Amino acid sequence: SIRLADLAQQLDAELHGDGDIVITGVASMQSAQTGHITFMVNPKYREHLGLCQASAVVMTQDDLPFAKSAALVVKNPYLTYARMAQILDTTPQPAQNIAPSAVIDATAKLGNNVSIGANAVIESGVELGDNVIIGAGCFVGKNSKIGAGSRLWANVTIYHEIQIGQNCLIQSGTVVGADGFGYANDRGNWVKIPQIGRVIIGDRVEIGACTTIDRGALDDTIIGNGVIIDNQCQIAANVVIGDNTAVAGGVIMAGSLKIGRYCMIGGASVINGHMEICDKVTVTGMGMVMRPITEPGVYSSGIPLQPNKVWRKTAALVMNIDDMSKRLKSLERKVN
Amino acid sequence: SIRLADLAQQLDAELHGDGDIVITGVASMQSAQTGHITFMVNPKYREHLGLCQASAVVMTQDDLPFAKSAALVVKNPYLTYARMAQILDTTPQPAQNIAPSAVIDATAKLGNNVSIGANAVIESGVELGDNVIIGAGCFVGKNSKIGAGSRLWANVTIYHEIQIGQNCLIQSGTVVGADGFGYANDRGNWVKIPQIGRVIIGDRVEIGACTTIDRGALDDTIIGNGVIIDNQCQIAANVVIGDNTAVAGGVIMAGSLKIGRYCMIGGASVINGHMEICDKVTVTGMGMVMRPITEPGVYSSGIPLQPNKVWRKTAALVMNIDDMSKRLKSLERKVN
Amino acid sequence: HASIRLADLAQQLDAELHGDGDIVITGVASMQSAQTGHITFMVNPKYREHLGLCQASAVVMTQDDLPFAKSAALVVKNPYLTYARMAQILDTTPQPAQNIAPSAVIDATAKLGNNVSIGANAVIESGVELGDNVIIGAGCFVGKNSKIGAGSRLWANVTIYHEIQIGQNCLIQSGTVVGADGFGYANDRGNWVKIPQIGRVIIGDRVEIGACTTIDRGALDDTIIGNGVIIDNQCQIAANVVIGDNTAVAGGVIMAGSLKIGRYCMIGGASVINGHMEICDKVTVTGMGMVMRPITEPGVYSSGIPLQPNKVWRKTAALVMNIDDMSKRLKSLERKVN
Amino acid sequence: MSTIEERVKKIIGEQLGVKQEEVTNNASFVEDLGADSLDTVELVMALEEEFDTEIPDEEAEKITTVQAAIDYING
Amino acid sequence: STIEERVKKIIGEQLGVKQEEVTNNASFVEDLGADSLDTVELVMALEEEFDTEIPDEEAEKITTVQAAIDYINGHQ
Amino acid sequence: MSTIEERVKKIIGEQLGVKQEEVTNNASFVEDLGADSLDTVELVMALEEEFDTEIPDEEAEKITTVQAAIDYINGH
Ligand SMILES: *P(=O)(O)OCC(C)(C)[C@H](O)C(=O)NCCC(=O)NCCSC(=O)C[C@H](O)CCCCCCCCCCC
Ligand SMILES: *P(=O)(O)OCC(C)(C)[C@H](O)C(=O)NCCC(=O)NCCSC(=O)C[C@H](O)CCCCCCCCCCC
Ligand SMILES: *P(=O)(O)OCC(C)(C)[C@H](O)C(=O)NCCC(=O)NCCSC(=O)C[C@H](O)CCCCCCCCCCC
Ligand SMILES: [Cl-]
Repeated sequence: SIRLADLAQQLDAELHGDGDIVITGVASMQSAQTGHITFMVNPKYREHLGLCQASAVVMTQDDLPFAKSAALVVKNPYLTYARMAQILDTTPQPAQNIAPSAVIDATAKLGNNVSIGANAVIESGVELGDNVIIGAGCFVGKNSKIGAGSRLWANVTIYHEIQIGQNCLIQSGTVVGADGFGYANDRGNWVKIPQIGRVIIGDRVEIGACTTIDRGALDDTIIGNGVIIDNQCQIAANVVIGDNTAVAGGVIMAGSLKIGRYCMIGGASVINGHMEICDKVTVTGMGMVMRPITEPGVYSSGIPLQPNKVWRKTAALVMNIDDMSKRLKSLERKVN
Repeated sequence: SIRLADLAQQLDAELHGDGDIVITGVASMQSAQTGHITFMVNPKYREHLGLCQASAVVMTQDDLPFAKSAALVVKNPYLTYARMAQILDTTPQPAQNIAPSAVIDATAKLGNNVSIGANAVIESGVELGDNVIIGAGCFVGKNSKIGAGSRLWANVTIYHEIQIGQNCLIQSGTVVGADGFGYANDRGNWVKIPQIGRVIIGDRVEIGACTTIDRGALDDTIIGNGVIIDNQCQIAANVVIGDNTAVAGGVIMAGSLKIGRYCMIGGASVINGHMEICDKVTVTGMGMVMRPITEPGVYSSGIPLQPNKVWRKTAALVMNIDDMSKRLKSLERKVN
Repeated sequence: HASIRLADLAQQLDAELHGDGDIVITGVASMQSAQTGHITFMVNPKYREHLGLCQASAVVMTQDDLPFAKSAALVVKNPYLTYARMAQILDTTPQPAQNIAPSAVIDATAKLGNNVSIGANAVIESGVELGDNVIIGAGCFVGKNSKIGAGSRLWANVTIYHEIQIGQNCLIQSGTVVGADGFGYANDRGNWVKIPQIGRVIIGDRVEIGACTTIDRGALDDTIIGNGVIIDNQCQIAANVVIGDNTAVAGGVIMAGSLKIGRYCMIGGASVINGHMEICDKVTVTGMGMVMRPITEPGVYSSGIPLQPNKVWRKTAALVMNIDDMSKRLKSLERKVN
Repeated sequence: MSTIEERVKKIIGEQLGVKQEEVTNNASFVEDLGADSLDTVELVMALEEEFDTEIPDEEAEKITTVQAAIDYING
Repeated sequence: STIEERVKKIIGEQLGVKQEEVTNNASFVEDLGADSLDTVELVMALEEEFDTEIPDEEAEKITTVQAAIDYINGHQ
Repeated sequence: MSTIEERVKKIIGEQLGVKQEEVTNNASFVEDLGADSLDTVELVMALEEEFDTEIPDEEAEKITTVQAAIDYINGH
């Protein structure tokens, strides 16, 4: 709960309306009621302000003539939404101080104000920085290090010799530092290659749920500062991801891929290994990334849905495209 | 075990043969022996029935003439198979009793006949309805509510403020309620958007293993009654799934997708967000769902496997289809 | 901290040592990171000119590489396989657990063989049998009557359901679930009705499974994983899949139910495989394969159209979707010309 | 050298990976011969090349059985 | 019946909008909800109806209704 | 105006995206010029277009170097 005026100043936003309005939380435009602040990003919805029951709306200067309530004026409403949602966040912490059911090795080294949830297991040689929070049921493996302010939700698995930077956040079911898929073939038999590299995660990295990040074979898997990784992703051994890159859900990356800075990898993409993708590349969803990308820009693949009856003929024709090609050449020749 | 006549009654099946036969379990038509009941749905296996060693076979009225054992005659053998396997289910429960090693907050509310497995962690304000069963190692977050008869297998993670209906079932490794993938871009830096919406799961919902269903940003992610979801699915923030829809394994959905009732989404499909799929739509496997679907029916995408050497030529010709298109136009001219 | 004389290591690797046998090797490292005391290896001849840069105490290589060597060299026929062996000899990986944790919950009916270790807060159900030298990591769950053979190991937070069988010397990474219900449901006028999955999962010997993989139990008969199979992360192996010996499945593969895969296959990552059908021995499917149909002959098979610049792709997509029209105009022109 | 029945049945057998006992005249491709979603379409293409003809989509959708295939080819 | 009207019809049919939304100043993307394949498809539609071939460099400059009309007019 | 050798090397260069100074007669498409399995197929197709020829695959699998590409066209 906060007064609109205080909220505006903390948001460094221009107050337009009764500053004594009490804001109790954030809500969507369609759901907002009195006590709620909301925001508008698209000018398509200016009419909808006339139907919105929020006590306040975050908008731009050109939106203000359309306002029907108190307003906060800023250059970037969506970034302002992010900040005010942080101010008014209702999300609890994964844990509150140290649980008596936690199993913590005597050689673990804890900073100040560390929290550790029920039944979490902390191995030997582990170091947890100040204000670190380990959720219920986690495992943190031998000699791993977790930087100050970092937090793990319930049931996250961290293997041994892993390094996590400051202020990171990892959601449940995620596994960091499992063995890379490393095997040599001996006349058809697979022979295991121990993966003795690590994973190094920078500062302010956020990783979603049920994502797996493998440790490197010899050198390390590396996740740069400010990277965001969604759910269900596979980041294979020795992948390197540049600062501030975003990876949407269900992405599968092959080993030894290097991705540059400020990339956006669309969900469900599949990325070949032992190759590089430069800075400022966007791959749209379900992208089949077979080759390196040397120039920034947007790249795509995939043939989208069709009615089943249509698709059947489409697929059959594509599979015989070489015969179409020949019939074409044979026809060009006949004409000329 | 059960007398065949007593089973036939419970299955509302018309019995042909000895009702005093003792049935001990269900088995496949090729594995069945004395004391087992099996079923036939494909009429091709009619002349095979002499080979089957089951004590009884569920089949249709049209199949009856080929019967070579006691026969249960019904309209829908497969549905009848489901019911009789339920009657003869050998599957144990995730837990019985409340485990001494479970950690249960003092403010949690438990109904009658609740079971909670070893080392499960139940947060403050949690409500568990009658006959709820929580598997070993589960986490159920603050203020979440699980309706009567619902069951969680081991190592399921439920976040805070989650609501689950009655008679639901969730397999191991599934994470319900993690933060949706919400970030605002600040000049290339990502700024976290707290996800303060929830997940609302209806009655009779079944969810597979290692599936992730994210909580909404402001409004809720909603799973309708009678929905079934397979393993490894990603259900993004603010997805709404209509009643009785089925989602096969490995499906990836973007945020704010609305899916109607009675849909079937084939495994490994990828579905774009901020759009709607109407009722009664089927998407076949590996579907690339880029656009809204406004009419019921079956929809498909994808070009299937070919021998690698054939595939190389196919891919090269497709990637250069524009040139092929142009060569076609010019040739259409040269004979006009 | 391993410490081994290079001559003793060469002997164990059946390598021909060119250089000082008294050199003390303490571990394996990459060419770029190796220090004094490290051994490394080289497979690509492109790295021959790089050898001078390398600080390793020894390099595993072939006879043809030898004239380029600038350090003690171990000559073998297969440097990559030799790397695997020497990595194992000098492995630093810890164990998932040692001894039996007091916080573990172990049913009194569970049978434990010799030298079994069980991590903190792991849960072992009734009737479970764990063979000699089995290691169960922290926070695992092992379900009723399940059997895990000698030398097998689970990392932390693995889930094994009831009636599961796992052979000897297997390894399963964290977050993997073995034996969940297959996706089995009968439709009754639009309502799904659950079909209990009372088959099992039978895993052979020397099987390695990655993290967050799910292997469902069979509906009636069993899901079966052959000996020596390797499975990577985030795979879905559906009910009643059968995978033949020594097959490899890379990351994120989705397999439909009742699929049968033969021996010595290589299934590329992110492939999707239809069910109730069969893939024969010695088939390779490249990455992102859309495996719709049975494969009856050994060889390599592929699908997919790779990335293009977005502007280009838009035109490619539109043209492919309109390919029937193209086919008709082509036929139209053929009959006109003739 | 083969009669039309023998030719048509041979094409179907090759496409559906079935034997010549299976290939009765009453046989439906999907029900009896286990064809998939692309097989019928591709089978229709197999006929257009073997017979050096051109089957209109209008006509093509009625070929679902062995006898219907043979019947079109006799024309 | 005119070029302006035939163009405006195809656009609406293509983008699923009413003939009154198709203002001359309307942007396909910003006003008419066109997606990544919509404009390519629209261009293909116009090429067929008006019997012309539009080069890729002009096509990427046809982002509005009037620009489309202007192009067809100038090309027969 | 351009020799056969020049035309072949120009296409190898544009297809593999390498500097003409790297297109050495001894260079292997894969090991030296970094061609993937699709690249070599696209390379052959481009050669067929430039010289208006057809390459039977049994010959095409023999085209793995700069010299081999020239030799096929050459009859050398
Ligand atoms: P046009 O813009 O040039 O091309 C149209 C396409 C390619 C369909 C489109 O632009 C696109 O790629 N859209 C979405 C890409 C993406 O990753 N969207 C998700 C944003 S984040 C969010 O939704 C959170 C959620 O958890 C994400 C999980 C994975 C989302 C799956 C991606 C779906 C891609 C659609 C393929 C047709
Ligand atoms: P035709 O019918 O018009 O089209 C042919 C195709 C598209 C191949 C076919 O109809 C199809 O879509 N088959 C299966 C789709 C599906 O989701 N099947 C799963 C049933 S449930 C099951 O097997 C349990 C398992 O847990 C599911 C895991 C996901 C597997 C998805 C495989 C998709 C195969 C498509 C082509 C490679
Ligand atoms: P050409 O050789 O005939 O065809 C070109 C292709 C098909 C691209 C090529 O030959 C190929 O398949 N190379 C192998 C790619 C591969 O599978 N790399 C991964 C090997 S093991 C690995 O890194 C372990 C990791 O943990 C999981 C792997 C993830 C899946 C890899 C995706 C495949 C990329 C295909 C095109 C986008
Ligand atoms: Cl996937």
